[PDB]
Amino acid sequence: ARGIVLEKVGVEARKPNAAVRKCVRVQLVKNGKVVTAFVPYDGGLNYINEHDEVIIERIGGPEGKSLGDIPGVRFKVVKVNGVSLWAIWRGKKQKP
Amino acid sequence: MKLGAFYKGGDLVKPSGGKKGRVRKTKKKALGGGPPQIPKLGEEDIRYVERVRGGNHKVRLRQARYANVYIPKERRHVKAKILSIVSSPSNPDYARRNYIVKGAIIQTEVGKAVVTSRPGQDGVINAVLI
Amino acid sequence: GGLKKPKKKYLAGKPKKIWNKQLLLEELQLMGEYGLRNKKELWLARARLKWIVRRARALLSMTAEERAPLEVPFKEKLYKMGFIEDPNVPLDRILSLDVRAILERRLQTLVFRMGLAKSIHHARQLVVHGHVLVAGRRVTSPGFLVPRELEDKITIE
Amino acid sequence: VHLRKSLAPYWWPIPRKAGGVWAVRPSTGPHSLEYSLPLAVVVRDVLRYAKTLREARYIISRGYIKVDGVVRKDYKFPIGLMDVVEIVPTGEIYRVVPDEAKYYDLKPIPSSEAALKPLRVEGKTAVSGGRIQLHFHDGRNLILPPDVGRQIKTFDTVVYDLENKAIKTHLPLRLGQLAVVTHGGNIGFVGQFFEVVWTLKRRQSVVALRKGEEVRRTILDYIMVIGTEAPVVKIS
RNA sequence: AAACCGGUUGAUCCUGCCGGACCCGACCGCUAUCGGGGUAGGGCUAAGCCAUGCGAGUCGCGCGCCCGGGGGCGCCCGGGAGCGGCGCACGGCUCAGUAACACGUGCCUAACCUAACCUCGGGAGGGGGACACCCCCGGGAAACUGGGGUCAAUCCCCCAUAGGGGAAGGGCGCUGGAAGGCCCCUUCCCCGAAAGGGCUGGCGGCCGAUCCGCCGCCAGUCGCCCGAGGGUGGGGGCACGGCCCAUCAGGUAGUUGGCGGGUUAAAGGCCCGCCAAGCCGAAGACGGGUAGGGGCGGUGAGAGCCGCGAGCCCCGAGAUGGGCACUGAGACAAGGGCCCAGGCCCUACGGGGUGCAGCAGGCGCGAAUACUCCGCAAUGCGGGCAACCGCGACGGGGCUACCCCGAGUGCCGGGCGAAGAGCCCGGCUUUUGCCCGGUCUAAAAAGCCGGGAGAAUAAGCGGGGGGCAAGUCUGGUGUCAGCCGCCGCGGUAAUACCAGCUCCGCGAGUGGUCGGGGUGUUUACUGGGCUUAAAGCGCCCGUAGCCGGCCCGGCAAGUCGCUCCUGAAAUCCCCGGGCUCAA
Ligand SMILES: [Mg+2]
Ligand SMILES: [Mg+2]
Ligand SMILES: [Mg+2]
Ligand SMILES: [Mg+2]
Ligand SMILES: [Mg+2]
Ligand SMILES: [Mg+2]
Ligand SMILES: [Mg+2]
Ligand SMILES: [Mg+2]
Ligand SMILES: [Mg+2]
Ligand SMILES: [Mg+2]
Ligand SMILES: [Mg+2]
Ligand SMILES: [Mg+2]
Ligand SMILES: [Mg+2]
Ligand SMILES: [Mg+2]
Ligand SMILES: [Mg+2]
Ligand SMILES: [Mg+2]
Ligand SMILES: [Mg+2]
Ligand SMILES: [Mg+2]
Ligand SMILES: [Mg+2]
Ligand SMILES: [Mg+2]
Ligand SMILES: [Mg+2]
Ligand SMILES: [Mg+2]
Ligand SMILES: [Mg+2]
Ligand SMILES: [Mg+2]
Ligand SMILES: [Mg+2]
Ligand SMILES: [Mg+2]
Ligand SMILES: [Mg+2]
Ligand SMILES: [Mg+2]
Ligand SMILES: [Mg+2]
Ligand SMILES: [Mg+2]
Ligand SMILES: [Mg+2]
Ligand SMILES: [Mg+2]
Ligand SMILES: [Mg+2]
Repeated sequence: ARGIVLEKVGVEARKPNAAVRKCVRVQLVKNGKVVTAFVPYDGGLNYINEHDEVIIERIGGPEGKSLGDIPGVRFKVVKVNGVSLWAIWRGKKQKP
Repeated sequence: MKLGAFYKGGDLVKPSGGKKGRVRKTKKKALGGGPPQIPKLGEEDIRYVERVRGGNHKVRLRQARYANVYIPKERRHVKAKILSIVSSPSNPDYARRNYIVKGAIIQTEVGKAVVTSRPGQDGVINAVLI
Repeated sequence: GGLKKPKKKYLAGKPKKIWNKQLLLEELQLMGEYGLRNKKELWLARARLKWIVRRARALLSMTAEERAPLEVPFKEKLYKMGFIEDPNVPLDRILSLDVRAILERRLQTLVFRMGLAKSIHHARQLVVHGHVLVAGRRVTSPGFLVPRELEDKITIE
Repeated sequence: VHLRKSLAPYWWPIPRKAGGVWAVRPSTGPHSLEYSLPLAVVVRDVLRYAKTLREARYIISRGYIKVDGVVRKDYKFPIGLMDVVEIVPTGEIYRVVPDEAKYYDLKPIPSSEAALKPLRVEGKTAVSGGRIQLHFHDGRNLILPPDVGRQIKTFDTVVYDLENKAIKTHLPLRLGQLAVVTHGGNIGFVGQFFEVVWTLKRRQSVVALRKGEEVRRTILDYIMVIGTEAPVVKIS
């Protein structure tokens, strides 16, 4: 689904691990619901801004629920402004 | 005639009394019906020929004055005149409004007769004396 | 409400567990000897091999009366393709048929096994460029499964 | 009115998939749609005289094809069982006969038996004047006086003169005659009538045919009597 | 290939879930040379709104008129605006309504209609009229439309006869399993045909170059009317089969039936007058939810599960929402009509149009989508005697990582390199890319055949701690950043992160998220479990249901065997053949 980034928020990894997984808060265009979406990759949060359309997609993990050490997050960002985040992170394209 | 105002299609009710939906939104013209055309007692006979399904024709008696009364006891046919409608067993409102239907009694010149044809469909009043 | 569309014909020979060491070793040998392009060609050979064996399995399970009209013609058709050597073997003898017997019928292999080329990859290149005439006609598909009677007609340009 | 190629009859001698999405539809002639083949299909497929539909229509449009003594210039005319097809400029004659493989075949016949057609009586009706009307397997009719039409029961085969509009020979349906199966799985078989299980509906009676000693069974509806040990006209 | 592997423990045997590996479907990321086959593409999203164009005509052998060229016998040919006939109810699209005689299978209409067409029997006599195009004028912005004059018909109408309908009485007779049917007889009432028209040739007659016809006959051919049957299409009826929920248990009152009527082409509470209280329901009514049905499709070794049950074929329904009619054989009619609701458009303000769920196309929505292209040559259809005409049906190509199939991105030897990649040397080939010719194609394109230069023009995607094939190599960070389907790493010496090198899997593909199947004997019919892991109602009486002793005789319902009529085509399995093999 599509969405608009509102605020870059950070969730903490579960107890045995120690880290601040950097996600973002998104509002879905088709519903208006607000979801927390995980921004993957090293430095991937730096390619995200406020008020940019991002394509929101499931994070994987068991049964469509959250992933391993990230608590209570079901989505991850795949596209930012119509270009794939992996493409920007790999340098194969640049953000528009 | 085939008129949707007199639609002869099936009900929307099951034998259990429950309601069922409409498989077809429109009323088919093939399942259409028509208004009654049974003749009324009048001072002259007026016949109307009607085109029906398949380019066929049906004779309609708009206004009835004579009846082809037949005497069983004599085996003669007389084109007697009609004076009044005595009684209509199917519905008294036919006799009350001077409308001739099959099975109705008529006080003809020769006497009484029971109408033996469907005057809205046959187009003539065949009568048998009582 | 379902529309039929074609499916891959090499799936029957494809292994559902590709990440086996001994499986990887055996298949890598087969591609080397016969000079195949990818594992799809190797699996396509096995899919043919599964047909010959599964068909022979079912004919065994058929009754003696039912098996009779199809028994000899099935073995005869196997003989003419060059997969088998005796068209009069017992039916259970076909069950132990091996995938190399199908790979030998490839047109690329026959060009190499007939001494018409320097290497198996050269013989593939010969067929690809159109220097191999099968009964006077250019047959440019190296995976062509030549039957028995056509084998003696293979020439170079 | 159209006829999709999928909805064409199964026995027609045309490819099922390859071709257009359409098939030539017979024009309600003297047969049934399930058991008739249009004239343009015969000229293009069964005789191969035309390579396209326009060429087949051109050949038919010249009146070159005669069907049962009448020149048919309609390319959608239906042809069926026991019909006599004659090609005028070549002089060849065929009788569409029940075939064991093609289900219906164009067999060449001698010129003498070209005017003759064997018709199976499908029923009789009483018409005005007290005369009797006979209905045959291809819808053809023939009005007869009441006494002559009394002795021709249903399923009797009569050899009809197309040239005189008369009855040459009447073949009653009795046990022990030569019959040809004209519909169903056992089509093309000719054998002796030697067994019947008369059901409540006579058209559904079980009948058996023998040819020494292959025995086939059908219903009484699906067999035409072609005479005694010698078939009256060439069918095979 | 009828398969397991990881994880709860200090260790162990279980239970039981969750994960990995596979196939297919949708969307998306990175990458992308060529060809062949295929009924792939706004379906899974709004049946949301639409600029523009194209999307059903044909017939001069039904008819008169006008115009141009030609010729004398009686006209020839081309063209125009029309009348008229037939068709436009087929074809194309989409999936809102529908849990229903909608759909499927098997049967009926003895309760029905049907233009075109086929066959048999019969018929074609007499007499009239009007309206277009046109001419003289218009009105109006336009849409459309008025008056007078005037030539025809296969245009419309009347008269006759045939024929047809009803009511009633009789019958030998026919069909058929069975007559409220057909046929014949009698009585009355009632309705009520036709185009002998066109063409061709022959004959004769009338007439005249201001006519180029009219009349009688004959034959050939194409037509017209009636009766019967067939054919096709359609209306209607029946038996059975196929979703979920009881946190839905009573529902129904024209409701169920009877009698008499109306209407219909035709049976029926279809509708109406009267009479009764019946009808449905725990063998699940009623209510709610979801859904077009089937052929079929995906998956699995199978039983089975699921619907990707979108695309192709058959049936159904619909044409902005809701209704109602004209014509017609057939519509209550997607590019016809009228009314209401809700929009929009042009206008000269008096009016007039329109709703793309047609083919392109635009906006909108959405994660998500093609050309405002070519041809009626193939396949068919409507019209025509024919010739032929028309057709966004259909065919052709364009675009598109649509499905399947066949290939290339070099081959041989040598050295350096590592046995690798790569570099260089020597020789070879041109699939392929490029240029040209023939063939093909409606025409192109592609394909095929042949010719020229040339190694020359062409590889990515995901991974290396286990599952699971691949690095305890190196640099960087230092429980931070990052990874991670699960297990689990990272807090200084990281085989798990960021990088280099290297290797692994598959390869014109390879990945990510979803959905189905397998996984899974975690739905258990095959084939699970219930002392303690989840799981025996606290106990009992019993309705439906399910399950039930022995022997003898009968039937043959189930059941078993054979055969027949069937279960559309496509799809599926086997066999043969044809495209170079393949698809
Ligand atoms: Mg977890
Ligand atoms: Mg299994
Ligand atoms: Mg432990
Ligand atoms: Mg699982
Ligand atoms: Mg749509
Ligand atoms: Mg004509
Ligand atoms: Mg004209
Ligand atoms: Mg017209
Ligand atoms: Mg249609
Ligand atoms: Mg006037
Ligand atoms: Mg007429
Ligand atoms: Mg009658
Ligand atoms: Mg008259
Ligand atoms: Mg006239
Ligand atoms: Mg009635
Ligand atoms: Mg009712
Ligand atoms: Mg489509
Ligand atoms: Mg509406
Ligand atoms: Mg409409
Ligand atoms: Mg619309
Ligand atoms: Mg054409
Ligand atoms: Mg391929
Ligand atoms: Mg070395
Ligand atoms: Mg070309
Ligand atoms: Mg890499
Ligand atoms: Mg690494
Ligand atoms: Mg390993
Ligand atoms: Mg890893
Ligand atoms: Mg269990
Ligand atoms: Mg207890
Ligand atoms: Mg309890
Ligand atoms: Mg009890
Ligand atoms: Mg039984």
